[PDB]
Amino acid sequence: IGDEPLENYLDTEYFGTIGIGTPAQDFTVIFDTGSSNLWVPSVYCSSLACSDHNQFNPDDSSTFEATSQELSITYGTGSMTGILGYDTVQVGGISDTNQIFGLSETEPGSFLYYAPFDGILGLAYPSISASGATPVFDNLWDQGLVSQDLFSVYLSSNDDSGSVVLLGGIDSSYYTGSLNWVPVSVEGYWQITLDSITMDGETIACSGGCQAIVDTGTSLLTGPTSAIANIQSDIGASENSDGEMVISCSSIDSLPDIVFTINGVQYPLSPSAYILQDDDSCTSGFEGMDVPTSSGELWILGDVFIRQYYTVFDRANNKVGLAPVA
Amino acid sequence: QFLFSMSTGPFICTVKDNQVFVANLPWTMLEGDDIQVGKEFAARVEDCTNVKHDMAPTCTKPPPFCGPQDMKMFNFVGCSVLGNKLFIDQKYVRDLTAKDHAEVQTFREKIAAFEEQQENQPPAGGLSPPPPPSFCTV
Repeated sequence: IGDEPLENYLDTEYFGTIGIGTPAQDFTVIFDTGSSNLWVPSVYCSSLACSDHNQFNPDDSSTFEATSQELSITYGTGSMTGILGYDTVQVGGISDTNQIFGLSETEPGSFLYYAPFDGILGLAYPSISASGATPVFDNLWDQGLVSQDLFSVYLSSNDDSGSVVLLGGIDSSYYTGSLNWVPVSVEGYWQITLDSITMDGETIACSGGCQAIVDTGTSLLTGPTSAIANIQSDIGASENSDGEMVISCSSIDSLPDIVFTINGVQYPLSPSAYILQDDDSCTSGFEGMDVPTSSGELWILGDVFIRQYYTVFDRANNKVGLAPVA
Repeated sequence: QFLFSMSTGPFICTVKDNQVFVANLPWTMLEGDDIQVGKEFAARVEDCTNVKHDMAPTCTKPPPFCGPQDMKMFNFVGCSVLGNKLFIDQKYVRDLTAKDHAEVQTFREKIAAFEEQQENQPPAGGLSPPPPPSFCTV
């Protein structure tokens, strides 16, 4: 119990259901460990994506509390604007009272219009929360609604069901062996240090180490462009004049397990994981994009990675636990 | 992934042990003639929130030590600017110079161009998220 079931949309997005207001208005939101804010479309929104998604109506809630505090948030793939407000939020079988969240005014782009989810529930550290809004999880812990100051995440594969986020707890059943604890190098995103990225003992990228974040909100395993370029060349992934990274669907069954070394423990990612096989047309699972930070060039370990291991986010001792998916 | 934000007040203001917090950032410490006033405002907020369920400033009545109710706040990763103050790791560092401001405008300019690209893809010699302003680090 205390779990939040998540749907798997084409192994590209994982979202669960939450209720807001009294009585509850439901919305589907990505449980994004790559950010810290909670927001959903509202009757005040004017963007396209809002014409076809659930919209929060403050007047239908006997518990809502308005504010005139507006904010604008920008992510790696998009941005949004809104107004903050307070209400009770139903998530993971818990009743999160006095939770601040955003009622969107805009959220441009076709991506959102075609997206199968309504909003975003940020699971990262408060320091990266727009206008310092109290993140849902910090609110759960502050009001004693969770047994332990941590949460676990399991992401299904091959469009399967069963995906879930366990709030305030860890569940053995979802993993084999024991959890390897990794210290958080920088508190904001769930950041850790990547020792090395090497296949066949050969350092293909991130030499001498690099910074990385664990983000459920990202689908692919991205890394700085200059480095990813090699990655493609080192696996046989080529680009066509259509954009997509075309690569042999055969390579899957004959390539080396690219291994991410974290705190002295190797985490192998077979080409049967970093290769996106939709049809008889296969594509790479790596994406080039420079994400500059004061901590350097960031690498994002998305679902392509999380899918392989049950990940525990421990806010009690600031650590990330990892172990192969059961 | 979160990259940046900008927002306008009225920012939540709270006083604990004489320390003023705005947007959860240490804004200033109260001394002498404002210690009681601070306690008073803290009690006011409690009443507005828990009883009247009113968050507007008309109930709240935040005093001047809460900073201008119309100031801006920008959030970068591991770095933020509230009003004229710079905060690294949620800690006051100094007041923004005209150089720091210029750096903020530049950043806003690049983030604007980047979001345009991001939310309109049907990157190919494209744009990457801009780097955080220099003041955000040492």
